[PDB]
Amino acid sequence: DVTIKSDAPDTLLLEKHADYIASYGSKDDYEYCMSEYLRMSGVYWGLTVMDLMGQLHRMNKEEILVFIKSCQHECGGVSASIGHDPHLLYTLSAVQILTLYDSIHVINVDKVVAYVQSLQKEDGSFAGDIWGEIDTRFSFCAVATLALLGKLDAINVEKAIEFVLSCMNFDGGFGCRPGSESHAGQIYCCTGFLAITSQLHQVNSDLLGWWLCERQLPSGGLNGRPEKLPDVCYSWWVLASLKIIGRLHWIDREKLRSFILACQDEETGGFADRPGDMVDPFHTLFGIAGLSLLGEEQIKPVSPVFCMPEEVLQRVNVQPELVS
Amino acid sequence: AKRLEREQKLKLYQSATQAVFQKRQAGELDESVLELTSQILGANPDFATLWNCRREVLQHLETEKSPEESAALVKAELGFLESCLRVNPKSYGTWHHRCWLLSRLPEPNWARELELCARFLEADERNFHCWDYRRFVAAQAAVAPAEELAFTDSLITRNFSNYSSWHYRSCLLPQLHPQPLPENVLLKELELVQNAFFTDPNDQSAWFYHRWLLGAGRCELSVEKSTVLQSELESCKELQELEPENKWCLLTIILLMRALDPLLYEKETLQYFSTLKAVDPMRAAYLDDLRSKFLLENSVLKMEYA
Ligand SMILES: CN(C(=O)[C@H](Cc1c[nH]cn1)NC(=O)OCc1ccccc1)[C@@H](Cc1ccccc1)C(=O)N[C@@H](Cc1ccc(O)cc1)C(=O)O
Ligand SMILES: [Ca+2]
Ligand SMILES: [Zn+2]
Repeated sequence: DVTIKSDAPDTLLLEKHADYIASYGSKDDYEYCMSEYLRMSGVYWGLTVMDLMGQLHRMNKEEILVFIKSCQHECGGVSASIGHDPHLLYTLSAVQILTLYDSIHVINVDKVVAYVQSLQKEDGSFAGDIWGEIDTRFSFCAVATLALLGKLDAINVEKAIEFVLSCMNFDGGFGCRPGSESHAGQIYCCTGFLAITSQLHQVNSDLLGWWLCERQLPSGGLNGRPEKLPDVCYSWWVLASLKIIGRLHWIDREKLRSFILACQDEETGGFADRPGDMVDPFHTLFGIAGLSLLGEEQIKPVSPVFCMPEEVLQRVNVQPELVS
Repeated sequence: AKRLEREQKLKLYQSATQAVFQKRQAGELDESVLELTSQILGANPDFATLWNCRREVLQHLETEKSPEESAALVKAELGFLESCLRVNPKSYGTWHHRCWLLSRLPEPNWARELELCARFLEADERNFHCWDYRRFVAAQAAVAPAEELAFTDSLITRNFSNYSSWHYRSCLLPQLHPQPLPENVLLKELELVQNAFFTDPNDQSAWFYHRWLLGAGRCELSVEKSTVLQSELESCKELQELEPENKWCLLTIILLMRALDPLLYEKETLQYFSTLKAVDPMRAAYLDDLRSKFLLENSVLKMEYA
C-alpha cells in the first residue's frame, strides 16, 4: 500500500515556496478561515520555513508580536487566535515564534511557565488545557516550551519522564498514553521529549530504528504506521525521530528526497500531502525541513527536536545531545 | 457550480461562529449556543474552543435545571456526539468530549459504550482513537484483562489489518501474569502468531509481534521450545520457497538461528543476510548494522572458549 508516482518535480523550487508563504493569508480565502482554530501554529509554520529559506524579513514582525500578545490569557496560556481558548499546542508555537524573533519578552514569561506547570498531573503527564485531555504530544509541548524559556526545572521532570517511558511499547515505539499503539507522530513527540530531558539512553535505538525505517515504502515516502499511505509530514516525523536516535542512515535517503520533491506544486509553490494533491503551509514546512535534514544546502540546517533553525537554537543556548 | 456550493457554506459558518463568541462574552450560556455549535462542530470537529463552549453551557444548565431536564440534555449530547463521530471518526476533540461526558454522569451505560466501540472497530479496525476509547471504557467498567484478550482473538481470525489487535495483546498478556512471559503462555502465543503469518505472509503485523516473542523469554532452551523454534525455522524456509521476495520470513530465519545457536549457524546467517539485502535493498544499511552487531556477539561467544 503506497503511491505509484507519476512524472513529478525533481528540482528544488525555493523561489515559488517563498512567494507562496509571503502571500498566504491574503484575507477572504476558504481553508484560511476554516483554519482560524490553529492560526498561531499556522503562523509558526510560515515563519519557520521562510527563515530556513532566509526570507523571514518578508513577513510582518510587528504585526505578529501584537497578535501573539493579544492571544495570551490571564492564566498565561496562549490561544490559536483572539477569543479562542488557551492551549499547550498554541503556547509552544508562540514561544517558537518569539524565539525566532528574539522577543520572548513580548509575553509574560512567568505566566507561561506557571500555566505549563499547572497542566502537569500526579502521574507526570500533561493535559492540553483545563479540559483534561492526556497525550504525550503535550508532554513534548510542555518541555519544549520550558527549554526554549530556560525554565525546564519548573516542572516535575522525573515524573514527566516516568510517564513517557510508561507509554513505550513492545515494538520500541510510543503512543498517546499507557497502552496506546505506536504511531510516528507520538514517537517524534516522545523522542523529542527524551532528547530535551537527556534520557535517550532509555530508548531501544536498534528496535525503534527498525520500526521507523520499515515505514519507508517502495515509492520512497514514509508512512506514520503500518498499512498507511506515505506522506510528507509523517516523512518528517520519522526522519527526525531517526536523526534523534542516531539512525537516519537506516532509510534510503535519495528515494526520500525524490518523494519529497514529487510533492511540490510546480505552478503555485508550496508542498502537498503527497504528489499532485493540494499544497499547504504545514507540508511546505515539513518538506523543506525534511530536505534540510537529508542535507540540501539551499536550506538552513534544522533542529530535529524543535523544528526550527539550528542557528536560532545556538543563540538561546538550547541544543540537546542526540544519540549515535 | 464549483464556486456556488463552496462560497455558500462559508457565509453561514462565519455568521454562526460570530454569534457564538458574541453570546459567550455576553455570558449567554444557554441552548442557543448548543444549536449554533451544533451547526459548526458537525463540519469541523477540530474547532476545539467550540467543544469547550458546549461543556461550559452544560455545566451551567445543570445548575438551572431539574435532573430530568439535564438527563435529557446529556442523552441529546450523546446522540449529537455519535452523529459527529460518523462524519469524522478520527477527531481528538469529539472523542475527548465523549469521555468528559461519560466520566461526569451518576450511572453511565458502559456495556453500551463497549458496543459502540465494537461497532466503530468493525468500521475501522485500525482506528487508534476508538481503541483508546475502548481501553478507557474497559477500565471504568473494571473489565478483566482475560476478556479483552478473548475479544482480541476474535478480531484476528475473522479478518486482517491486525497491528492494533496484536499491540493490545502485547499489553494484555503481561497483565494476565504480573511480574516486576511464562514459557507455556509464550508457546501458546507463538502458535497463534505463526498461524497468522503462514496465512497472510505479507501481513507485516504478526512478524513484528513475533520478533518481540523471540525476545520475550536461551539456552535455557527446553527441548519443547528448542523443537518448536527448529520447526518454525523449517516452516519459514518452506514459505521462503513459495514466497522468494518475502523479506519478513528471511529476517525471521536469521532471528530464529540466533535464538537457536549463533555459532553453529554462522555460515547460514551470513548466507541469509546477502539474500535478504538483495530482496530488501532499502534496508541494506539496517541489515549491515544488524549483521555487524551479530558478528560481534559471535566474537564474544568464541572467546569464552578454553
Ligand atoms: C494530531 N495530528 C496533527 O497533525 C496535529 C496538527 C495540529 C493541529 N493544531 C496544531 N497541530 N499536530 C499536533 O497535534 O501536534 C503535535 C506536535 C506539535 C508540535 C511539534 C510536533 C508535534 C496528527 C497525528 C499526530 C499525533 C502526534 C503527534 C503529531 C501528529 C493527525 O491526527 N493527523 C490527521 C489529519 C491532520 C493533518 C494535519 C493537521 O494539521 C491536523 C490533522 C491524519 O493524518 O489523519
Ligand atoms: Ca517584515
Ligand atoms: Zn500529512
